Amino acid sequence: YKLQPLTFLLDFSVDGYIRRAIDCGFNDLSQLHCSYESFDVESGVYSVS
Amino acid sequence: IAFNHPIQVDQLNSSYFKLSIPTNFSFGVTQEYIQTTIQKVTVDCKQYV
Repeated sequence: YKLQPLTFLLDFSVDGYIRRAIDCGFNDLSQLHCSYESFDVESGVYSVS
Repeated sequence: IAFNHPIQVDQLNSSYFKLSIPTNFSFGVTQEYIQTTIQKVTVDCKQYV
């Protein structure tokens, strides 16, 4: 798989290992996660680019 | 400039008192606005900028 410069939302566990991630540019939903920097966003109607 | 003086009703010194009372009804007037709500605007970031 190719690599390229992206922004991700990384979840570090207590032992410092990454077990969850999100890439902001895929699924308006994931843009919405990268904003708010959370894996849980409250329900609502959100404007998206 | 000239500011009109309001109805003057003199004050007796006897036990009587002098009063001034209306003659007509003349109902109705124009009234103010409360501006309860404001327009809601959302900006699409990464599109304007």
